[PDB]
Amino acid sequence: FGSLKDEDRIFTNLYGRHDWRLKGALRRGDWYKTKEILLKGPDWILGEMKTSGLRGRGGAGFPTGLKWSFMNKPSDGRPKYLVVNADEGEPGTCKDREIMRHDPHKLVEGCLVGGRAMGARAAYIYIRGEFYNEASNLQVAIREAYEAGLIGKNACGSDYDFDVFVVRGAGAYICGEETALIESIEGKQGKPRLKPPFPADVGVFGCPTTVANVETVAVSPTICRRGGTWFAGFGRERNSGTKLFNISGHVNHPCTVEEEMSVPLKELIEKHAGGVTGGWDNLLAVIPGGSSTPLIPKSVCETVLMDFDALVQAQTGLGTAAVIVMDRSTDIVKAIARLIEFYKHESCGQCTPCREGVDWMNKVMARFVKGDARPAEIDSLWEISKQIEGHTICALGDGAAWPVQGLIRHFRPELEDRMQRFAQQH
Amino acid sequence: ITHTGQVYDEKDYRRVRFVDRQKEVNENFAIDLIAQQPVNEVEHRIIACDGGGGALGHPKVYINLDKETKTGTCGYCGLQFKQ
Amino acid sequence: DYNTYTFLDLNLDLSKFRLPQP
Amino acid sequence: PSGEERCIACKLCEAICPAQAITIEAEPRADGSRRTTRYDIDMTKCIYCGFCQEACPVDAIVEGPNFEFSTETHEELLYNKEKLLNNGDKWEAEIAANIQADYLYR
Amino acid sequence: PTTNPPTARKFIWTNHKFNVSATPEQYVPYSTTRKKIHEWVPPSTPY
Amino acid sequence: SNLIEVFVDGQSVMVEPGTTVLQACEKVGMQIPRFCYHERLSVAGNCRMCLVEIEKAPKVVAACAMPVMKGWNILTNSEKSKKAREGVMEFLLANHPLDCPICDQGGECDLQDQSMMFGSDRSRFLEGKRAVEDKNIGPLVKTIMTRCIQCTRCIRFASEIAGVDDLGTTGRGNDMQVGTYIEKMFMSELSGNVIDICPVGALTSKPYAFTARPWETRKTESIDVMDAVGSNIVVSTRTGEVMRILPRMHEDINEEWISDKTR
Amino acid sequence: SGVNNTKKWKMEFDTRERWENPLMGWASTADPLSNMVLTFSAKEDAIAFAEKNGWSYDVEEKKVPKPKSKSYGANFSWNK
Amino acid sequence: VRPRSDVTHKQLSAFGEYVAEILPKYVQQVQVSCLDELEICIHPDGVIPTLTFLRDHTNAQFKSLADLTAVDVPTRQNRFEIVYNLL
Amino acid sequence: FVHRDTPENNPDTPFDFTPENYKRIEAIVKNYPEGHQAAAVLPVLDLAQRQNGWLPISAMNKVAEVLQVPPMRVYEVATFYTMYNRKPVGKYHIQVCTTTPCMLRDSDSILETLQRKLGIKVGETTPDKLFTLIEVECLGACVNAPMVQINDNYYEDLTPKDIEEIIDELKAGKVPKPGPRSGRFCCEPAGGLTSLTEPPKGPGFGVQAG
Ligand SMILES: Cc1cc2nc3c(=O)[nH]c(=O)nc-3n(C[C@H](O)[C@H](O)[C@H](O)COP(=O)(O)O)c2cc1C
Ligand code: SF4
Ligand code: SF4
Ligand code: SF4
Ligand code: FES
Ligand code: FES
Ligand SMILES: [Zn+2]
Repeated sequence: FGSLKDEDRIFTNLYGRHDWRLKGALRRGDWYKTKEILLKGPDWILGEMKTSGLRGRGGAGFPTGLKWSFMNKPSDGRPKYLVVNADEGEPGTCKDREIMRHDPHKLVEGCLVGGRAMGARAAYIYIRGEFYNEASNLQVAIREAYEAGLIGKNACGSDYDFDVFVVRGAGAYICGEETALIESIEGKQGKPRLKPPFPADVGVFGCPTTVANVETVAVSPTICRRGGTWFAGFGRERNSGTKLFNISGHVNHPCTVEEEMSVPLKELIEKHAGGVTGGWDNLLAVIPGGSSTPLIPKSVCETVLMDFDALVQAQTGLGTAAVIVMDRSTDIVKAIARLIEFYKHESCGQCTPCREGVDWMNKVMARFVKGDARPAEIDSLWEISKQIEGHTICALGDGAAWPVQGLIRHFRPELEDRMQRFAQQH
Repeated sequence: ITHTGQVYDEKDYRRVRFVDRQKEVNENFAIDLIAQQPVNEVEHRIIACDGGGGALGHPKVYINLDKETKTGTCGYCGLQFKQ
Repeated sequence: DYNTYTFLDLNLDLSKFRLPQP
Repeated sequence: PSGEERCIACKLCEAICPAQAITIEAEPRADGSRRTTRYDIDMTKCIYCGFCQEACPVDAIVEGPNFEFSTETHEELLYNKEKLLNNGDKWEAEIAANIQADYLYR
Repeated sequence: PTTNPPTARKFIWTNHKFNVSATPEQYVPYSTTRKKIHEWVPPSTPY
Repeated sequence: SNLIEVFVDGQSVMVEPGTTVLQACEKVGMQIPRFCYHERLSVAGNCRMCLVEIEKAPKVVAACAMPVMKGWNILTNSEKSKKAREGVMEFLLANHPLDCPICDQGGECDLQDQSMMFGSDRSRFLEGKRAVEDKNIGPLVKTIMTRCIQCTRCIRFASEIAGVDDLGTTGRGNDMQVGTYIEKMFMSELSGNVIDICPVGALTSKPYAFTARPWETRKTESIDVMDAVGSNIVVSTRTGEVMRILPRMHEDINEEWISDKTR
Repeated sequence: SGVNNTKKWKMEFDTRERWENPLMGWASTADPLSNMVLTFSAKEDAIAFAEKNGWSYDVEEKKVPKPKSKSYGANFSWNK
Repeated sequence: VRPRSDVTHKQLSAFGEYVAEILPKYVQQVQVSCLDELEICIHPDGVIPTLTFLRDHTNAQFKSLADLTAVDVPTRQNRFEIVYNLL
Repeated sequence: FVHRDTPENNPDTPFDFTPENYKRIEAIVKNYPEGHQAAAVLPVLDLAQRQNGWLPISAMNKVAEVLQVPPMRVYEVATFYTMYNRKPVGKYHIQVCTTTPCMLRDSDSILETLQRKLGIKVGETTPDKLFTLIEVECLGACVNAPMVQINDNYYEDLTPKDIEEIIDELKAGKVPKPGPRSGRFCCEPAGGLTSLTEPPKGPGFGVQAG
């Protein structure tokens, strides 16, 4: 439904307004039951995650509990590890920039709460290098915490020993990928690996590893504190909890606000954030989960709401839940065209289908904006799109195909007219 | 003599073949004729040499004129292009 | 306001806290 | 037109000749270009199928219009690169007109 | 040819010849490839 | 023991646990079209030209890199696994420079044939192609690298079979060029093998640049005499003079490789 | 990397003189059985052809690539 | 892709069985190609008998011999494969 | 992506970490597991850039030695990621975000403003080498859509004029109040908090027993 209470919200420091430093955090009481929780043991913590129903919170929303659980298997003499990706690259995502900058601590105890759940020896946080200032904030926060003894040996009074590190990203969206974050951490080129050697099995430095969206790590301590039920109650069925929503582009007050997941879309922009610029009638389309997810046109939108189950019914992905809105004042053919330009300037090129395919769609898309290309080419790009969708080594090729598929699926008449417009003036 | 320096030695007997006959050779040698054509100063990093005449020419190929020092040469025409 | 070495130098300061290596 | 012989010694004219007539051996010319050191069409072996005309990518080897090349001696009929290149220079104007007329069809 | 003159390409002949077969100008076939197995020439200096 | 039974199109082959999907097809006798996978080189998964369709599975799997699992049926020739090849070959060819009558790996191309056998008959890439500046990697290997399908077998061999660790990928996107960042020649023995191992004719042999074309070469199997390892080799002779000596596989002596001296 | 030409056994006669031709430089051969390579499906059948036709034979055992263990995980080994 | 009628692949198939049944002493294999062509295979001793039945049987009159040929599979013990095509 | 040795950009340019920098490099190595120094390539390479913006081929070579990694590896990392300059770069090095979110909120205007403000075209740098204009991709901070990253700072939610003001500040003086120069605090609802209006909660609240 929606309308989460501020009291039941998780990052009270969102929008700042409270010292992102420890003191403000102590008034927040973020480090309240940390020793106790870890004392409970890895299993109990992971269990709470399952009860929570917390899905990914990052890109694909895999059940968090089960995922983390995959490394709750006995150590084989290799130190297990925690990797917390804070790349936050998906266009439209400033979701994570908040927790890191505004509430660094929540993530610090998220790390150790999560750490004992997987029995990780240590956690490395890969904040995108672009955010240099952001990094300045977290290690100040990390430094505070150890000074306190909250982390490190004798973590918060626990025999558990966990060390948290921050790693510099270098302006790559793909670094974000789970197998590629690792390789950047490993120091090689940021190129994803194949899934058959799964991340838990082969870890960073060949030591079991797990990767979580920073939001996913951050909520785990509060969910254990509030209990899985409290959390699981807010969401709809499988889709559960309240996910932060970042609305950017063609909305009166673009902002990131956390609301009950499964909140109706027509409502999200209506209640928080602000009204669609030019009236709700001025809504050509919206991309619910960021650039990777397909945009949904206005008639479908209010009907549907923001939860992953509802969106997959709608053929779109909740993803990072970044709402980008396009008024009737925008050349979508060019809007999506720059996202394909966003992906040609960024895919690693390791795999044949993404390398040439994304460049091929970029060339066709640029011609489509001009209208130089003939109408028959439009379904040609359909077929190029699915060749890339199922054949890619990672998901980015998955992601490049979806916006192209959305433009053809709902805005096929407009592209034909741009086709027609150029043919007429000759 | 010929394009490839094919010159029967002073003692070879195939020279008997040329006795009382003309050893056919062509004055117009390609190695030289291509040189005359000047380097085309294109203003795009990659240009294409369709071979001149499209279907009546050679398979289309794109040349990278990025190397500032050297000039791109179509593996087909031999035509050279520089940026 | 932060300096170009804030991240690195701060980290070095944290080295002492950093738990022993693997 | 510049004056560079069209053949680039891909040697598939040799591959598709039905009679084994064309013999080609090549080496990189000093310019660095690919060219044929020896191109020998044995016309007595050739059965004038016209596939070589078909096969060439640069269309360097063409079936020229002249049919009157009867020769007193058998050796004259064997043709090396210099005779064919000379044959090409002599009939280039008509060959160009003929290819001009029929290329749309091909 | 008068009405639509042909294309001139600065290699094409200006004097075209008839059958030169009985006349000395005739093609005499020859291999145009250079030597393949060069040989060790004996040292001219007496050992 | 240690013998899973996997079905390749219902042939119930049995393989040691660990065998890849491509390997399972090999023992039945089927051959997954493959680029970037060499038996004695690490699996990389770069090309994704080997996508096959295990039965009852949503997506197609990477043959060369997927540990086979019990029960799986490979469906190598499934309508799907043919679209998964008819559509990859579309991409490799799209940025490819068509100078096949320059590429002396004319008949020795694992990309035309895998295109003539497993790919489509036409093209839809009405857009423009790319071009990559060539490199003088050495005096033996001619790298006309605008041909490269970024299959990373060179970077592997140059690191795994030979310990050169010089060749590497540089950049991202469609201008990832696999050439030495600074122009340092690839000087090492075992160097010429890159020619034989690059299925594309991007980098090929400079001495044997354009002297021949493979269908003509008569191939006689003989023994290396330059060194005492006695590596097996095939001497390719045309009209009676040797044109090339390339390795032929001997498990024990030279397993598909030969020295820079003896070729 | 295709292996479809390493399947059937072939028996090939010994190579003989290939002298250069004086007039055109074409290769010339005096051995009739040179270009003949017969293809036989199995080693036993090929040996039979040599015996009844009276040609001497020296069979070479097929050498097939030995199984090689590969797994993408290895390349990311803690210590290789 | 060529048009194929299965009427023939059925008619010819049946006939094959008919011939086989009538001449079981010699017919070893009887197949119909995907090209709708029947190819009874007979032991060499059945040359006279199988042909005669086809030349003079009301339900199978095969009056003219289109061709007699012999492929040579050197691998095959019996080198030649005499093939008789009848109409 | 090819380093054709040039007198300026080639190893004749000697590179060596200042004594202090080497100390920093050591800590960086400590974070990673022992026996895995190679993992510190990115961090160390960055430090080199901090030392010298150009990050010349010589620098790349030094990084390799310091981390005992093959030289090529350093090259791959440098030529793969984008935050590494691999050339000389302007003192200010402004980067303008032009992904669809920003563009939808009129990013193009900002770029145009800069082009003439700077007098230099994108992909190019000012004569004084004070400012280098680059059309970079999503830099995060999308909510404050109109946004650009001058050097390390993130100036956000900027209207064309604002930048001119900022650029002037950069041109004369320093530290031009880096951050969103609009009333909105960070990424809050511009008009008014749609939530988080009430005071934050307290320790132990609604906590399940233990
Ligand atoms: C191209 C690409 C970019 C990605 N970028 C991010 C990112 O910036 N942040 C993130 O949390 N996950 C990102 N992901 C998803 C991660 O690979 C991984 O699935 C996710 O971080 C797992 O976290 P979760 O378990 O919390 O969902 C990306 C995936 C792909 C294919
Ligand atoms: S003639 Fe045409 S085909 Fe024969 S080689 Fe020269 S170019 Fe290739
Ligand atoms: S590699 Fe050489 S041969 Fe194989 S396709 Fe590309 S060009 Fe033609
Ligand atoms: S060079 Fe040959 S091997 Fe190295 S990548 Fe390009 S293609 Fe694959
Ligand atoms: S062979 Fe399967 S990935 Fe290239
Ligand atoms: S697109 Fe400019 S901030 Fe993400
Ligand atoms: Zn040309």
